[PDB]
Amino acid sequence: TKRGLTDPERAAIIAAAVPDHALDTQRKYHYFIQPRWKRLSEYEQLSCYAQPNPDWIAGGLDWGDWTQKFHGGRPSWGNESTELRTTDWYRHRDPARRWHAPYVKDKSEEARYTQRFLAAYSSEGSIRTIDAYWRDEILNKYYGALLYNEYGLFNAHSSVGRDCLSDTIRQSATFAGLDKVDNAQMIQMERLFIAKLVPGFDASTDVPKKIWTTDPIYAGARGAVEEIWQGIQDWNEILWAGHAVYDATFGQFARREFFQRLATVYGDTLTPFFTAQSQTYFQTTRGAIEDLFVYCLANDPEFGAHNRTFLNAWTEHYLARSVTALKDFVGIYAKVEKVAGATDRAGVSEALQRVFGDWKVDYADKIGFNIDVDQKVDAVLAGFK
Amino acid sequence: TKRGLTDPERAAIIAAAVPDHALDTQRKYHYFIQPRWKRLSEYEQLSCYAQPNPDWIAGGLDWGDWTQKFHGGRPSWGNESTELRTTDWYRHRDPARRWHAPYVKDKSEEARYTQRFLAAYSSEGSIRTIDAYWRDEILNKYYGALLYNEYGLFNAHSSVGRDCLSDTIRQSATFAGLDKVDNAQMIQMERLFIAKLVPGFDASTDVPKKIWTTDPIYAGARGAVEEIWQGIQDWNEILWAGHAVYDATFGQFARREFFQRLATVYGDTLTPFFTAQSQTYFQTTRGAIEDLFVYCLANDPEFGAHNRTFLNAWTEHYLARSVTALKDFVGIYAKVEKVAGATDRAGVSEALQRVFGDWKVDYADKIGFNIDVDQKVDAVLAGFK
Amino acid sequence: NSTRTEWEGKIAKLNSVDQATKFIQDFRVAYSSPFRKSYDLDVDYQYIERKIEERLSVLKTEKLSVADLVTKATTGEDAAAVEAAWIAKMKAAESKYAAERIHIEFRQLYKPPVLPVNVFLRTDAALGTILMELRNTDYYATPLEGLRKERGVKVLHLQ
Amino acid sequence: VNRAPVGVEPQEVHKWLQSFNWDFKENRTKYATKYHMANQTKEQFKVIAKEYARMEAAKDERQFGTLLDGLTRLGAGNKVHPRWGETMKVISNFLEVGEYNAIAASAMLWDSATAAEQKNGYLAQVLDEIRHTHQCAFINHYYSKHYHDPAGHNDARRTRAIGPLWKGMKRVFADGFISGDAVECSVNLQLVGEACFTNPLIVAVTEWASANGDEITPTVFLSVETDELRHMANGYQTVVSIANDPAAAKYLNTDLNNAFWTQQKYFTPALGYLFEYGSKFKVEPWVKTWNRWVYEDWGGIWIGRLGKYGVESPRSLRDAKTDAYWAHHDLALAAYALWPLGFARLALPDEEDQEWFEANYPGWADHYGKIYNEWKKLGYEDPKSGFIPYAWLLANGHDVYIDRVSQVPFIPSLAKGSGSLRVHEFNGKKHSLTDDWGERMWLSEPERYECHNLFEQYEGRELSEVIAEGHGVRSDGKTLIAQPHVRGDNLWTLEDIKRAGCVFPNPLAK
Amino acid sequence: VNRAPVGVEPQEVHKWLQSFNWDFKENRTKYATKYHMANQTKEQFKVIAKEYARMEAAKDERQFGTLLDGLTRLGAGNKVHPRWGETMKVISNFLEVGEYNAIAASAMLWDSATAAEQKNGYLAQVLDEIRHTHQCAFINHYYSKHYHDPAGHNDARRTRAIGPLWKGMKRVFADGFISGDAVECSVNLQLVGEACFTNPLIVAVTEWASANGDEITPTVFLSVETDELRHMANGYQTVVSIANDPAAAKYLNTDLNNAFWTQQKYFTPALGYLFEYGSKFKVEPWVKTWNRWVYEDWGGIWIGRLGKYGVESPRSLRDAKTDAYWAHHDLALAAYALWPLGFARLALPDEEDQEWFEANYPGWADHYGKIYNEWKKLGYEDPKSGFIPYAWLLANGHDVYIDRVSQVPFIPSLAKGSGSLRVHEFNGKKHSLTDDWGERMWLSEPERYECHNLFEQYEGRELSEVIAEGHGVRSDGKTLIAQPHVRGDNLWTLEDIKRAGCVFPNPLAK
Ligand SMILES: [Fe+3]
Ligand SMILES: [Fe+3]
Ligand SMILES: [Fe+3]
Ligand SMILES: [Fe+3]
Repeated sequence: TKRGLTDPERAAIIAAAVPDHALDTQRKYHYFIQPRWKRLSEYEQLSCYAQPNPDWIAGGLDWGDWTQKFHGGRPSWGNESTELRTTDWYRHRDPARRWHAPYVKDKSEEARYTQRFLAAYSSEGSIRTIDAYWRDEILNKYYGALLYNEYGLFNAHSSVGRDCLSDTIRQSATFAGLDKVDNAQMIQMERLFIAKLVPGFDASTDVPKKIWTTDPIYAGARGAVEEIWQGIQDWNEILWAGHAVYDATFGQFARREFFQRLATVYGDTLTPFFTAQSQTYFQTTRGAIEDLFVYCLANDPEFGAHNRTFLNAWTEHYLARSVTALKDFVGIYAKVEKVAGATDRAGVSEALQRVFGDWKVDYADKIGFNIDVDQKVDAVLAGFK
Repeated sequence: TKRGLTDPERAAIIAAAVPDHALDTQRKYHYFIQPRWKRLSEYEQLSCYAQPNPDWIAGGLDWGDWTQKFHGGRPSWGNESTELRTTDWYRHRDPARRWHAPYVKDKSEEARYTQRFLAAYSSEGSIRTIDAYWRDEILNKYYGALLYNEYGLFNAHSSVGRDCLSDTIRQSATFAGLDKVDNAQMIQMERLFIAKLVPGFDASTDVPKKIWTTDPIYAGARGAVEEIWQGIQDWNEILWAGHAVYDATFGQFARREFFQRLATVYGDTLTPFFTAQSQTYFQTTRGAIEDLFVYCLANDPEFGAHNRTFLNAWTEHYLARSVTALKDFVGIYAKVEKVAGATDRAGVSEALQRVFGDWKVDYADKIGFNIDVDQKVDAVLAGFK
Repeated sequence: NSTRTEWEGKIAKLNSVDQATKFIQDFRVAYSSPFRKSYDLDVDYQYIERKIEERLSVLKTEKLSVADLVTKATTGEDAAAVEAAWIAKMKAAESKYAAERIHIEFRQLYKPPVLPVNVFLRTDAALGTILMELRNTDYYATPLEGLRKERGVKVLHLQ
Repeated sequence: VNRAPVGVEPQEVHKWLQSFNWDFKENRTKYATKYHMANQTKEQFKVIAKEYARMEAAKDERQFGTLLDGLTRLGAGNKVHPRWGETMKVISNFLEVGEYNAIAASAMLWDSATAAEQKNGYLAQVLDEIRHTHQCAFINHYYSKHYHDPAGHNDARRTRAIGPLWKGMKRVFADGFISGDAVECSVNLQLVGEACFTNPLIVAVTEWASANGDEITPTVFLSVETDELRHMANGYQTVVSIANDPAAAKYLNTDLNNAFWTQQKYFTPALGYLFEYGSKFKVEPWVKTWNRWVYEDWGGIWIGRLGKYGVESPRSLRDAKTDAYWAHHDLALAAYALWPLGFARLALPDEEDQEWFEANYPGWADHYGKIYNEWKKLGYEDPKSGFIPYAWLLANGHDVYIDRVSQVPFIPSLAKGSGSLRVHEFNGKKHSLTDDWGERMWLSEPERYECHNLFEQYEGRELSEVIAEGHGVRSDGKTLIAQPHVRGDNLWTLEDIKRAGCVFPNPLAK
Repeated sequence: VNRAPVGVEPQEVHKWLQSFNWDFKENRTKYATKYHMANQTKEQFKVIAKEYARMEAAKDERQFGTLLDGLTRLGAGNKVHPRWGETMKVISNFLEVGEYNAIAASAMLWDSATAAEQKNGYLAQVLDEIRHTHQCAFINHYYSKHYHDPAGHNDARRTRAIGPLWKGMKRVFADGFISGDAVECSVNLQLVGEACFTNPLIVAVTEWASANGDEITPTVFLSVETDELRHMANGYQTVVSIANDPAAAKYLNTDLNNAFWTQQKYFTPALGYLFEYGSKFKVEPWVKTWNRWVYEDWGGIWIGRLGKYGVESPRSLRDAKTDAYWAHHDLALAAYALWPLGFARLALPDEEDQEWFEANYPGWADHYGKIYNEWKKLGYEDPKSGFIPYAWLLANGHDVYIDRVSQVPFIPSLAKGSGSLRVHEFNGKKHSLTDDWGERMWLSEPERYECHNLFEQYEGRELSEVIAEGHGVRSDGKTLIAQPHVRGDNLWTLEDIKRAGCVFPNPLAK
């Protein structure tokens, strides 16, 4: 029950035993790690090389085959899980230098500020000026359907976590999955708060479940999410489809355009908070994912096009899937009552053009995918009535 | 250069000198402080009784006259500064138990989340869907005028800080002043960000200064703020006028109704963040101020009505001032282009009725002020064209 | 390593997709499985396997189209045909030793980039489920010496 | 429309903060003043509320996490010398109210500030010193929770009024900063302390606490020094602003001398006692460090930075050092005499302490060491002895008179430092003055100082009754907050004080 | 419309989380499995992402603030016994990869989880173990920055592959959790460790670090234990969920025995060496604490909580304790023999250590103490001696063979514990088996284990060349990462290893 530092004679023995001179000149932690930026970042200092990879895995410091493989001949962490190939799997570095501590800090920030502002909004009673039709129909019915889409993407990342061939990539994927699930929690909590303020509101998830399952509006989104879950085992394919193409088309259009603009122009002020939180989470995830793909795979000095050809094929297939999902989803615009600006066809086409143009300039130009926004937006808008 | 704890013989001497048994049974810090809640709160444990008050100050533990008064006969911290009288000045406790550490934590939260979300919004480029007229005229010209009102309230609290007869009251007043000034900083920073995104926007404060000084719209608000600065020395009067009546009428109506609802229904999404931050800050300040007045002064067992009669007179005068300010301000509604719902007269009257009803049920019923909202809202609306 | 250098060097001559497929196939059969033809190239066989993986991938997508890339094996067999054939073979494999033999040789024959990744992982999952229900059973009951004789292993020193 | 990720910086916000102000006639400083600083005034630190909050919150959590994990895991709260425990008790008790009146005076400054940038700097000062108050209170809280002598920290605020040194600390920090005129308050509340006293005081407290073996204080005090650097910068900027004023050249030097003398007259003996006589392990004699910090690294730099603007160094320093050479020992004798009034427990210097004092202070033995020796041999520690040092002083003809201006205990016969007793009669009330500057200050401004000497406060009041009615009893109800011995055995009881029967005789009334 | 301040709680969000799922046919577990847990499964902890983030962030800052202020102010990084410095070096290096493969295996669990509530619990597990990885890496970082022997921590990941114990730690935590089937992985990755190993391991590390005098580790390890309690609760809940399955009663006990034996076979000797032989100040013999933690407070409670569901205790514990009574000493001899391969610096037990071992372990002297004595007298520490313990072992006829299944170094002639050498021939390759359970496991599943023994990895390779090509040299380029002596004088050089000329002979090839 005595501490070594506090005890007198124990501390004297320790001080007698400790050498007077430092044995190694350099105190730098993992100096051999190549830093992407000018100086070795602390995030790089910890997270990088945390994965023990044998030499037969790209950029593997360790040697020898896996000491215990899966049952059968398949290795535990072999490169057969992925279809893309890179010179080294440790080249990826998150642009935000976001390891566990800053991420959890920022997430506790979101929790604390959301709770405070939510209590303040409840005290002010600003909900009563919201449009009755908007909060009564649109949010309760369909805003709970996007809950299921976010949850579907979240549970989708279950495999990448296990089948990740690197460590920073695994951390980024886990953080993105946490962003998806807590966006879902934000949607559910907003519905609960709205139920708390105004009596008679339906906080149950049965209506969102019916909208997500039996309603044709979200049929394309449901099909895309279900195909994302178990359709493809490849973790690189899962990351690409569920983060760049399908996400930044369908979920980005939905959250940024409809559930934000139509919320604003309908007198809603509670929803923009949650939409902004989801938008920030998506911005961080998109930055990490685009850094991954463009820096490592899309511009690999050796694998080069091989990795790209594959990204082109995946982008084509999942872009078709997301276009079908958007075309099936756009019917909510006819569902909601007509308003000048956003609701009418010209505004919808302009919003689609903006979304597809930013997506193109963000991903397709770097990858090499050739897309013309006109036919895409026309195909999506063909389902609008 | 040797520490007492680490050094062996020094630690041995310390351990020999320290007595074996604790001298006092109770470890509680300031047990004699009467706790408002069931248990002595940690905020109460630190902040309370930090002010040395002689016995001739209500609830004063110390004895003897001030060891060094102002030049002349006026004491440094005499009770002549305030016009209201209470049995004890230490009875006030903030409802949030908000001492310096949680307050600064939450304020750093606001800073960090605002910066992150602001960068994400800049990346998404959602500003381009905003109404051109709205962000071009209303925000740039008049939203910078509310900047000066917030700054005026902030510098107004300069006296209460020095002339406060208690410690928790001083902490609450300082926190409220910090909320006012950083709301002003939020307005200025939002203007700067809008200038950063869209070229050609005017980030200079010259136009807001002209609007605040030479424009008849904000003449009433400017007069009220200027009368608040040096019109009244009494710190209780400053707190009441600048927090309950004038604030929760004029600034509350402005921020909650106009610059929030009209922002939403005009396609704006950046402004609701700052309006929500200001609303939360005002909610905390209002809770603290109403707890102060109602619990200590409005329901003092001894001074009783004396303290109230004074609150009634101050409420009448500053309510007339705030009604005049609102009547002069409402012309911005005719300035902005017509929209159904908020802009038309019926919606404006309903908003005024809501504001005055909540203000009445929050303050006047407890204080005893008799107000009928109909004549008030009619007088304010008479200036609307 | 000299051996690794030589092997990488002889990989450079692989300019034909079918020839590269045959080379990776027989190299896997020779040097990859626990059932092996010769252990002389042990230790260093994993690196050469990765290099030939990369080179075959490079030869892939050079002429191969997207449809074959997504649903056709390199050898020319349909993914669903591979599915059905191997599941049917596993269903008829009553012996655990036969089951492990056929699972390992299937992994030798059709694993990426010979087979598309997704279908390959689905086959692996189904085969692993079958082999777990078929082999994990009664592990404790059979005598150690029973395992020693059934495996065919010959013991040299025991004490 | 650009879409690159753009993050705004506080620099632009601070730049527009200067233009935030708008000008009109009726705006004026609410408090009386003879100086008006320049309407425009730049600040060294580009600080906004958000950046300030982030900077303060990072270090605040850091230090709270350190104190709440490492200190309690090592059990360092109990592993402190009890003498230093009492010393840190009184230090925290006095500095908390010092920083509270600091926020009050800085609020006065911000009220009397025309420049918006200067107003923001003053607001940052206010919040920083509020943090300082709460950190001092938290140090007291942790000492009460973990240290083995909780009583002094438990009733720190309630029993503070009984002590005689409390009036002096009130005069130097509590009423020393808010009572003056707004500019003058600034230098006393800020420059006089930040430069001549607070800057050094901290480093000395950290070093001495490290020597004695308490790691609770250093962290908090270093965190305070972090903000104190910004306080220095703000002081320098506000003195730059107050320059170029025609009235400044007429009164600034006089105000500087006033503030410096008023702060030093009690500051020097107080620390001297709390450091030399309050610790077992001493790193360096207090006279040398006091001289160094107050003069060598304060006067040179500050006169270099201010004399360009027309600032004259106070000439009271030549008398200040002569006073300081024995003022701490004089206050030591006074405090050892008036121990029952104070809350902190005290221990008389030991033989090693006596030889240390004699080696570092020539002539300390023949003046103070015997006095302590006959105090010890007359049952100082023993409760059964029933001996009161004040009674012995009265019997020996050495009677203590506190100053009217500074309210410092002062023995005329037993002091080797400069300064003399002066007794004055004014409208039927006698007044005690101990210094020529204090006498002048009281003479010019009789209405300034009306502090009631504790002697007439307790006239006709038995000492034990005063202690009992002042909540000076322990929690058990039978023993006193303070003790003649640092040891935890034979604690004095109020019945022993009753047996002693000390009665306040009004020494000034004579 | 109500306007009272209403704050939402995570309870409702967690309640709706169960209904978040929607049901359809094609949804299935991606990985191979024979068990399917109940679609509905309650969790002990009502945890959302936001509440989890707040709970983790509070303690995370707390501990970072503590380590960044108090530890560096006290200078406790340098005030540690170098033996314990190397021991914590290897502990952190091994636990970081253990927790990394823990997040991998928990991700597998979450992939193979049907219940949404169970999925959220698994996600919380994943994030918590990510935190654990980063905390271990941060401990290594701080040791590199402050402790006087940075080399072992600087190249911790790069030089880890050279050591022989690294393969065993890989088999127990790295490949022990991800290679199995999803349910089995859960118990090995979670129940087998959390209950029999991780729960106790921590408290022991804190206690022993407190004894030796390093305060850096305890705080982090206690913070880890905080989450480990939630890990226990999640384990218990997921085992409850996996119950009531017809296949569970057929394979769960077998999987439990497999996981327990595979974890203990290397876990016991590893800690035993790292505690008894890695510290100067020992609190309590390792055999007693190992027995207590693994059996008395694990088997009773867990069989009480699981046998109601049809779980049988493994019977390997009767052999496990007999092994454990000398397995740590056997691995001690192996590690002292193979010190040049490892990165950590080691010190041979001293006379006080020898008598402590003999008093606590009867018969330790006549078996190991002399062996260490003739090692010492043959120039073990001296670089000029050019003595290699492996060369002496080869000359003395005692030759070490590592297991094929567990990859633990094993000496047959010099081991007093149970277990025997077994050599097997299969398709032209010889295999070394050290235990009957391991032999059975290898026999049934030859394709399971293909780990390459380091002996054939380094066959034909000089030891100094292996060290140089493995980055086992120091930063200067002339000395080795590991040293035969804990002292900081006469560090061995690679030229001394070249003079020794040790060549790996393929002991299994015989
Ligand atoms: Fe301060
Ligand atoms: Fe200061
Ligand atoms: Fe863990
Ligand atoms: Fe765990």
